[PDB]
Amino acid sequence: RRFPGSIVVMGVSGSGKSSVGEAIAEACGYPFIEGDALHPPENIRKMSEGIPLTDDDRWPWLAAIGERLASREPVVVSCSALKRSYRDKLRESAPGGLAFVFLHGSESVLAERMHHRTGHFMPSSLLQTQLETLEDPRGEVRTVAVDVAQPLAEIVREALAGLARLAENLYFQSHH
Amino acid sequence: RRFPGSIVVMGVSGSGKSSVGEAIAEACGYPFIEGDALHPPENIRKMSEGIPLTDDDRWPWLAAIGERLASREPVVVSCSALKRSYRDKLRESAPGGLAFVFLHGSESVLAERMHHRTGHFMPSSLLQTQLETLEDPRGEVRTVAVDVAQPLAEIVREALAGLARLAENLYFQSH
Repeated sequence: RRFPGSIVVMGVSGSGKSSVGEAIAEACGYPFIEGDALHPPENIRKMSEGIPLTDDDRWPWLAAIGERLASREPVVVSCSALKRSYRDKLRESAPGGLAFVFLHGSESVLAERMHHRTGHFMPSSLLQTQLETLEDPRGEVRTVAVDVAQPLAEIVREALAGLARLAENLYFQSHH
Repeated sequence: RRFPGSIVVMGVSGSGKSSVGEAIAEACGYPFIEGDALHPPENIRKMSEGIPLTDDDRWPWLAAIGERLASREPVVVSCSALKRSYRDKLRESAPGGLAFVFLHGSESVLAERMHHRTGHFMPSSLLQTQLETLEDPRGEVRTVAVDVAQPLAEIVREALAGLARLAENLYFQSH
């Protein structure tokens, strides 16, 4: 099928949210929005310096993410959405209608993939902090988890299959 | 004495361009533009990952910086402007009317300043690559250099004193 609602592709920095998010969006005929582009100036400066963001820094960004997810027509947005707080809020912007695709891997695989993809290693401090901040979403509602230690085309096919199952469940409750 | 034109506060990441840029803007009654806010989505993702930007990545951003500098009314914009290529292009947006405030310091002073300010150390690799990319602007036209190993209020006063000198020189070539 095809999930009848907005999709957030989450996961730590460097996990591939934008690549996966764009492929998902194209496959579903939905527009893709890169979450990074909605950070206020202050946040970008910190990221530019390689300094971690605080909860306070994120909230106005998450608010802007939430507003995009609230549109009528479905949208696919890349957003790390590391904490449970962040995801629960985002869900309120589209109650019972928001799906999350969780891209995940160990520090080693994540680091290797970035180097294998850009020729550069992400600073170890950045990646570890992301991982310590990450609160595993598995178990939470309408969440599809996909490991990244596989071809990109496989990661996308699997994310879409997971979304198709979520769609199946909706078409079921909607028709008792 | 205000410099009659736009001002770019340059220098590597963490040098304090935004703090100084905002102070200068207030002092001159000019609006301040945070250069970082004009990076296209692709650039922000790389910075978020702690990955350096390439020359190709920067030009779209530099074009947007140039467009803001081109307005008729003077603006103060924070922009690292590390290479001479970048600065020369930005000058073209405001022919003979652009001033640069170069904030600089050694790697250790820069690193400690950031820790002292945010409780965090900038990743060493990021700071080293910035400094490696930095092409010293001293000697280029209408450029005021200021070392950061001193109080912020002193950095600002000195930047403005330097801009006042540039203004004085224009007021001379003009009359």
